Amino acid sequence: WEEPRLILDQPAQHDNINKRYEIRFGKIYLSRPTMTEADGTTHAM
Amino acid sequence: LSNDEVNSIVKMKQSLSSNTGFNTVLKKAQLQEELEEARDAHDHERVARIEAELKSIGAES
Amino acid sequence: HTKSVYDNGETLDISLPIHPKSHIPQGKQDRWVVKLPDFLDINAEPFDPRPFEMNVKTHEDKNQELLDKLIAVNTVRWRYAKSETGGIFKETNSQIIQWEDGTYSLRVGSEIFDMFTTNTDDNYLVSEHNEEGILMTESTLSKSVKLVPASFQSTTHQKLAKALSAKQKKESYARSVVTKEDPEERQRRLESQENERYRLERRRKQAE
Amino acid sequence: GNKVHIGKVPIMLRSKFCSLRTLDEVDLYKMKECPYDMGGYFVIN
Repeated sequence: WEEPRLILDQPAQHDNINKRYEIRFGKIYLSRPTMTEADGTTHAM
Repeated sequence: LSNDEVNSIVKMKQSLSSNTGFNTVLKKAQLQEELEEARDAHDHERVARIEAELKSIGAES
Repeated sequence: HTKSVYDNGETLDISLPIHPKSHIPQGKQDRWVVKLPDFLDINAEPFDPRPFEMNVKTHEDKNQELLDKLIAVNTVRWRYAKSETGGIFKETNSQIIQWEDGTYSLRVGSEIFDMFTTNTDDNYLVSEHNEEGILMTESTLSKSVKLVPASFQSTTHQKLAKALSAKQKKESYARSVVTKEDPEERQRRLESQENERYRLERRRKQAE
Repeated sequence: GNKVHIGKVPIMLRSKFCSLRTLDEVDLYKMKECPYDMGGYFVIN
């Protein structure tokens, strides 16, 4: 959350259309350690 | 045998598996992880069922 | 001799409307500025028991609920009291007590908060006249007064201590979750689809 | 926009997110873990 926003903007004239593309960072989800084998199966480690 | 065949046989024997100490410990650990996940989601209904299941499975010697 | 800059003499014939005062200070136009603590609140509105009872809010957060209860019970209020002779009088639940040492204390109900006075010079109170854009002085703020709980055993102090002690105990931001599959599966499958549509797009563009 | 996977953080043993925080004394033997082990270290490779 120290830097919670990535912002891109674009004044499209190609009709002035100022488009802002912004992505926000939300919660953090943690899990117990897990092992993913080569075959694809995942299990607790 | 192939890897997929080994996984299928292991799942079949797990279905046949009545009990195994290693598997019981793994199941209890998975239940504890699910319980903490339910706790973090403030689900007071699932957590009761998980606690009851953990109490039933536990009580080792 | 710093000569006066302004000598034009231009004068404004502005007349200000002034209203009579319900009270007039005697002997000194002195007032005390008092900072409002968080545990003390002012309710200038007349006390209406029915809306107050119907608007009491209950929250899951125990600390917030306790703080709201403390500030509500400690809030300075007033209400109209019907006199036994049939008249109406203004009745308040707050009083000011001066002890033998000369110190002053603000009292709400059974709660007593001491006053700490520091003398301040060149501090005055003014009345704002926004429609004319001028400021009219009112009186002088000689002393700044701080409100302090009387003792540790005071219920207000204990409630504040409980609220602040249990407020900093709750701290858990990350939420746990259970992984059922490979966390990298989405990336690889979407990369495969993107490469497939890259090949299709390249073929289409070469055929276009 | 949902739970996007950003990386894997190594887990300190016997900490709150370790699998050995639970498991009592008996199961600690079945997992081939010494009950005298105190944790406080990571396992990298």
